[PDB]
Amino acid sequence: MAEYKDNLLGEANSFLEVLEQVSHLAPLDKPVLIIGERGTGKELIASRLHYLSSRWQGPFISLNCAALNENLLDSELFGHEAGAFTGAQKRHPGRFERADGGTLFLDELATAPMMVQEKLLRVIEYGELERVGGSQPLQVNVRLVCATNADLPAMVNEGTFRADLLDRLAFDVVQLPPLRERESDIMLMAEYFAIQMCREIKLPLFPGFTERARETLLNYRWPGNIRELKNVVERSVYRHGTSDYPLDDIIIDPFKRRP
DNA sequence: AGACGGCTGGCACGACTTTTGCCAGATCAGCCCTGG
Ligand SMILES: Nc1ncnc2c1ncn2[C@@H]1O[C@H](COP(=O)(O)OP(=O)(O)O)[C@@H](O)[C@H]1O
Repeated sequence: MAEYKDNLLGEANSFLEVLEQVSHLAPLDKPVLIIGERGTGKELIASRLHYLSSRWQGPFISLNCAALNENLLDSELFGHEAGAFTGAQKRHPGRFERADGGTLFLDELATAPMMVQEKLLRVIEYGELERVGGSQPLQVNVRLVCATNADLPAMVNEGTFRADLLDRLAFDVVQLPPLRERESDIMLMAEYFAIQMCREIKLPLFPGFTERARETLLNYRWPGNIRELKNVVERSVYRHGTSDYPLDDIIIDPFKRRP
């Protein structure tokens, strides 16, 4: 293991609590699930669970759920023996078999085709899956790790998620807290971000914030979570222009009329 | 002398031949290293 200084700021305790939980599960072997609001740093957390385990070496496949072809996934997952079907001429490695020793990270697990929810089924349990047209079975020691943003309990009843394919993906959820909740955290990430954008309009230095911005932001409920401060804060800098004086007003929304 | 019929050959269009272009891989057996 190591440290891997990853740009993931904000004390707020809620962050400390999830990090403690996330850090504690780093040496595990059981699949975890991250439930959080869209754009709450879920990506960071996925990636936390690997570069912190006892295999910071293994591979690390992205595995989008809606990124799959679907018609031809029966070989995009396990993958195949060269010559299994017309056209085949070289063995191809399934994502799972890619990811042996490493860990898979299904982005947006909620949005997934029904067919893909069943196929996966046995790749998770035990570790038996043979390539399409394959002559023998094998093993896979790829720890599973995925995170969503849409709630899954409702989905299980709704039938969009197999009632049975739920006990088996999640052994633990790391459920991140909402932006508004952290409220300490505001200020800080703001400021880190300002200077962020400051590097890149070629400018010397960011004068700061007026009280007027203190109020604007804090009053604002942030329903876009981490990006709201970024999209909102970085956008303000463009409007701010000259660095001689500190900015006081930042618009909440790009949408609607300007006069 | 002018029109009609015959002849040949160029060109076109399907039905059909033929000619060129691929590029390993996995699997099995003997020998060397090591455990019993
Ligand atoms: N704790 C944090 N502090 C500062 N910025 C963050 C934090 N977590 C995420 N971000 C930034 O905000 C964006 C939110 O998107 P992302 O992290 O992908 O969330 P999700 O994966 O849930 O969609 C990211 O691009 C990331 O750079």
